Amino acid sequence: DDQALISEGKDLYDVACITCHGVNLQGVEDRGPSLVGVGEGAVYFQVHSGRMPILRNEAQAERKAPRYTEAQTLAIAAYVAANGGGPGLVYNEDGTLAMEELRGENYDGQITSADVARGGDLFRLNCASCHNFTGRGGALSSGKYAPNLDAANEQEIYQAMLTGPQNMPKFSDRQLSADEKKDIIAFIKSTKETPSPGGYSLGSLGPVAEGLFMWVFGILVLVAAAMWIGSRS
Amino acid sequence: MKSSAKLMYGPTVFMAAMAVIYIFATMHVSDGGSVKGVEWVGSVALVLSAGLTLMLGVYLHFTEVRVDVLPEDWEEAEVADKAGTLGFFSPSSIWPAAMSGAVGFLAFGVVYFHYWMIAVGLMLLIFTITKLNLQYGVPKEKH
Amino acid sequence: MSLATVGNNLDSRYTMASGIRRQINKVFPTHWSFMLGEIALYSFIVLLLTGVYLTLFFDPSITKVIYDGGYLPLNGVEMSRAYATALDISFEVRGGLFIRQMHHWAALLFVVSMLVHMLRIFFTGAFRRPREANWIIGVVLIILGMAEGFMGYSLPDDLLSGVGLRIMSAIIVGLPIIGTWMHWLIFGGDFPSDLMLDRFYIAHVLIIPAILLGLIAAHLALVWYQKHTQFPGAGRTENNVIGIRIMPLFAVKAVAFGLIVFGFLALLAGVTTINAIWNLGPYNPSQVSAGSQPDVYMLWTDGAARVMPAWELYLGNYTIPAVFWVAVMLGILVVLLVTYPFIERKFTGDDAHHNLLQRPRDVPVRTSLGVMALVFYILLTVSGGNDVYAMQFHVSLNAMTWIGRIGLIVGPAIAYFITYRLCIGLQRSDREVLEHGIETGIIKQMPNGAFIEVHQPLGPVDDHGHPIPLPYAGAAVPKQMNQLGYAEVETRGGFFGPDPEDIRAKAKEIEHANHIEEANTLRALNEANIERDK
Amino acid sequence: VAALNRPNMVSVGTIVFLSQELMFFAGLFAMYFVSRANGLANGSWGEQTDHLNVPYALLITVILVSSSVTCQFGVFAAERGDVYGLRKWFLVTIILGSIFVIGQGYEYITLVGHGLTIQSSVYGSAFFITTGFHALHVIAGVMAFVVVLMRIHKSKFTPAQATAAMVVSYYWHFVDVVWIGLFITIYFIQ
Amino acid sequence: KHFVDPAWPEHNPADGHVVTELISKVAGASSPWGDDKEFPVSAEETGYVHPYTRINR
Amino acid sequence: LSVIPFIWNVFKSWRYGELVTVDDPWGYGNSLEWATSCPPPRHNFASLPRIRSE
Amino acid sequence: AARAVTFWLVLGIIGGLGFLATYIFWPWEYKAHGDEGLLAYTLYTPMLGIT
Ligand code: HEC
Ligand code: HEM
Ligand code: HEM
Repeated sequence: DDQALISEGKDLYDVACITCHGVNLQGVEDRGPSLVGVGEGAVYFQVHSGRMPILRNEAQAERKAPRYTEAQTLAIAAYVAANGGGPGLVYNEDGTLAMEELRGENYDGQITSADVARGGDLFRLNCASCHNFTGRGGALSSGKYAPNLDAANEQEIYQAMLTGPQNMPKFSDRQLSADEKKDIIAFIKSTKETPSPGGYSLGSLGPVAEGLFMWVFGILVLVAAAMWIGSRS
Repeated sequence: MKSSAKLMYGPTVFMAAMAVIYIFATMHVSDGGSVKGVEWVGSVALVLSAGLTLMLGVYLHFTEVRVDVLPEDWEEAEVADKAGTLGFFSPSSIWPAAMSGAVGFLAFGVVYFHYWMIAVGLMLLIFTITKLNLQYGVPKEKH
Repeated sequence: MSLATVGNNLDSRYTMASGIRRQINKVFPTHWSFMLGEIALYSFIVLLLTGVYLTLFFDPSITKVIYDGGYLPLNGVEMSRAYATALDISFEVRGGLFIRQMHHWAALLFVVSMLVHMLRIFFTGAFRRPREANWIIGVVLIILGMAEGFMGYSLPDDLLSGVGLRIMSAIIVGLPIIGTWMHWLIFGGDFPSDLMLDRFYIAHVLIIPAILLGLIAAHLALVWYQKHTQFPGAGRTENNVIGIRIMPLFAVKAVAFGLIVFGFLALLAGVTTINAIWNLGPYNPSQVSAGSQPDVYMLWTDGAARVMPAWELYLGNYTIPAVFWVAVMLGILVVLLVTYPFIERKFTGDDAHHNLLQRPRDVPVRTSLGVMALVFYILLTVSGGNDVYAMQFHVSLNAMTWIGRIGLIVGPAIAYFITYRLCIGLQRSDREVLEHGIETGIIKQMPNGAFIEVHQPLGPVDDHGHPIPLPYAGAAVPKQMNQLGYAEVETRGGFFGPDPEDIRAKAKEIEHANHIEEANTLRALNEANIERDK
Repeated sequence: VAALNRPNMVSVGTIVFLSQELMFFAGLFAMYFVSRANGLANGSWGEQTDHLNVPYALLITVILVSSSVTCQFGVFAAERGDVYGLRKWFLVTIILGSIFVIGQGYEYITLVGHGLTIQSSVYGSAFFITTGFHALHVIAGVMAFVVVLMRIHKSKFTPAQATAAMVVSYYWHFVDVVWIGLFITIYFIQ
Repeated sequence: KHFVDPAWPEHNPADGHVVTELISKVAGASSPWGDDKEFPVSAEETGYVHPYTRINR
Repeated sequence: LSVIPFIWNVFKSWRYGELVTVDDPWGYGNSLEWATSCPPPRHNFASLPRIRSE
Repeated sequence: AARAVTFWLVLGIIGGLGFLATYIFWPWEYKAHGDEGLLAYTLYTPMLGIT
């Protein structure tokens, strides 16, 4: 099954990626890195989230609407895997890519809150420095930034942790084991998918959003009330 | 407003004739170096361009059959004919600049697509437009 | 009724009849500016009461517990007793979250209300003699209000508060003789310390509230003693106040504006989340977030630390760190604000007993310096928040720091230039109206073809048929004809239909009669001022 | 003798503006019809177009034309100098316009409820852009009526306010006309 | 009969009309304060009160 | 480089240029704007000529 | 004028009664992400503060 999939992988690779990665994935001098040994997971992350192709050299690549569908993504990943392998996709017990089954070490049918606690402390330890407390993203040096984690599915999160896309450090499966990674996924999805008890969240950016809101519009409405109650002379 | 009401009939009829000619042409001529078949972009534009000019012309004519022999159109009018009030004109107003800034804020909001910027931009925009339209009718200070 | 008996019994003992008469008859001007300060006062009231409700649940202890409360996503997580009790306020107490958010929003409203009130005082010139004492008191208040609010949000010992506490301690230790000694004095040891949160708790709930309450009491007492300033206007002089008496028509408006601010706070406290501590986790010194700025009113002193170009001195066995210079800068910035009326005196060359306010257009230097300080403060603020700004609006983080650096020099100059020229243009428009009359906007063509705009004079007209210029008086000049009454409705009634015509005519007649009567009384009052001044 | 009858300058201005806006809607029409021309090859159009609800469309069309009728009764009241009749009919028009906005909103909510959005198909994108821009126009028209009511509440009813009411009526009539065009295109000519 | 705002100018419909969607008696826009007015007016008729005021020296 | 004299010429003529006395310094202005003052007044016309041709 | 004042007065009466009802009867205890009744818990503070 994979042997014929690799052919479509090659056909798609020849028509898009050579200009940056070479016919033999060796890379190009300043135009793109070598893809030997990156594996299925890096290709899946890069193509499925739509980061590749990169049509402009920049401080950082951008997520966008993907140029290929799922089957084409797996075909290109199979072709790249044939050149040296690498980290692999997390296949579930039936053979499909794992989605919604990575939400915690002890997932049954709903997010276990103990996993959420451990994953919250893990995310605060490692991930929250570049992203923020709830994964709303953050800034870096010279025009680079850490994206907001609301866009990615669970497989993309796992392969992001595994591969270290551009400036993200790698988190191998022996630094952060599968239980730790799945608890991190559980915490990310819990924070994403739970409404704030205290009303509208103001984006959860912290003091900046709350400040801007009050110190512009909250005081503006009260001076409007004062003008209603007072006089202009 | 007689001459300008009626001179608009040339452009509109020319555009309408070009629209029908073009629709028949692209739907029939199977020339090499091109593909047969009616194209809707362009034809729709031509018919509604004829529509714009026809709307202008017909409204102006429909109005002009009402008005009198204005001295600006009378070929031997004297300067004393138009003596009187010409009309009301705004002396000054800060609100055009304000609502330009409001539209700018809204446009920047849709650039980055921060939803709060879009909402605040629309609110600020209707506020500035309202302040523009009520400028010469705000009530006197109520004691 | 027995109310008379109560009043009799009171006054036969305390003899308050003379005094309370004098109190109720005091006159207060009615400008819209002149209740900005009340907003701050009302916010302070709310700050007190909601704070007192939060103290029945908060436990200011840095010693740990394994959490087992209602917030399931942190069961088993070892956390400080402060953080655990804040979580129990948020989740285990009915409506404690509502209250905690109201306390925080009240803090933000309090500080910004002080800021805008102070801006009014600065621009209108109300700080001048004899009232500069109220400036020296007031500036101290707006310092302490921030100092309190900072340590107020430091108490829960969450991850976002402890980093600010870390920053404060690390700034204190860097001072060039006594930094280590002052740190060990304040914190009782190295940071984090056992006695830290209890010293800050008592400083937050007892000390600084007591001082703020005393200073606010003195402030309001002084404002009441020497009566409120006023803007120049018809019949107004340096030796009188025109407005309304403190009751019935002013006290009820004060109550009503208190109600409005109170309810506004209760709305925005339930509808917008503020400081969602439950997803920050407890503090431990090894962890940090990308967006970890202090509260909004502290962002300026963050931004200073962001824009200082790392100049550090080494002297043998000693070193002055690079963060000493931001302390010097912020201290200079605070000194300038504290001592402003006297450096205004020394260059303005006057020491008069002003009671009438200056419109900000008429004092271009001071208002230009005020806008200059505003842009300086705003650049400090947004430089403090540039981590978020660069992430959201996609401007490079280095470019934001350099924008802050170079802007704190350049942007103030541009602000001064533009503000000065705009103020001069405003007062030029005022003079243009006062020497040519209002431009109605009605344009008429003469028999010669000349296009003329009929101008509507304010003062008398010379026999040539043109206004005689009036001297500018500092009071606002009307610039349009809708501000003289000429656009007021002639019809009377509600929606969907009119009043009967007899009621209509009689009501309009009484309305116009009153409109001329008030004009007559103000005109006679002004003529009496002229006679009494000679 | 009385003065000449001269053209109403503000009426010429608003008519020129509406003639301009007609070419704004020309672009959306062209995009929709190019989409339809592409789709009719595969027959996929004939499937996606079966998601729509034409009787609900007829009901909201009836509501909007009723809004137009009420608006012009208000205009007759205005030219007679009667402010209260103007207030009556313009408030009724505001109500009907708000009901049309709610009609389109509920249409969208149900449509995303049963499997049509912008991402679902080219039909989804064409349908929603074409109807949503007109929805924004209807919202702006209701806002214009409310601003007119502010004006005639605050100011004395002179000819300057009567022509303002007359001018906003032109915009609302243009909105009704372009709705009729859009309805005939999308629900009938489809 | 219908109500008429008394700010409305008087006219005879039998030989004309006051304003319509198409035509008006002005080249530009009508006065917000009424074309029937005749500006300027007297100082006291204006309703304005000019303040005399002085400041300390 | 060509625009340097243009910018300098506009800047200098605005602030110290030769003053214009007559209504039409070029002499033979045909259009109506050359009958009025230089600059015009606020409302463009202190008097309208008898207009009878182009 | 009497009608205009009494309208806001009755609005305040129903607002305060709605507050007491929401404070007393509205569900207020914590609900996890997967729990039924999460909607009520996530509207408890907003509803009571609104009214
Ligand atoms: C700064 C050194 C980082 C740390 C620590 C972590 N990540 Fe990150 N992440 C970082 C960058 C610069 C980027 C963008 C990469 C790119 O090529 O665009 C990312 C991206 C992710 C993503 C993808 C998000 C998306 O929208 O596709 C995920 C899911 C992600 N990162 C997760 C993640 C986790 C769970 C981390 C802790 C284990 C973590 N990252 C650390 C920078 C940094
Ligand atoms: C919590 C802090 C404060 C409170 C509660 C407060 C309260 C008040 C009140 C109610 C008034 C009278 C009404 C009004 O002017 O609007 C007033 C006036 C005044 N305020 Fe404040 N204020 C505070 C802070 C300040 C600050 C920060 C300054 C200046 C740095 C200041 C200086 C003054 C002065 C000088 C007056 C009198 C001016 C005049 O009489 O016109 N106050 N204050
Ligand atoms: C009687 C006076 C006061 C008391 C008793 C009091 C009490 C408290 C307590 C116990 C806390 C921590 C518990 C919690 O997080 O809910 C707190 C937090 C806070 N206080 Fe106060 N306070 C008082 C006055 C003030 C003042 C005057 C200000 C502002 C100048 C202020 C600003 C804050 C802020 C911003 C917080 C953080 C709120 C949060 O993080 O949820 N407080 N207060």
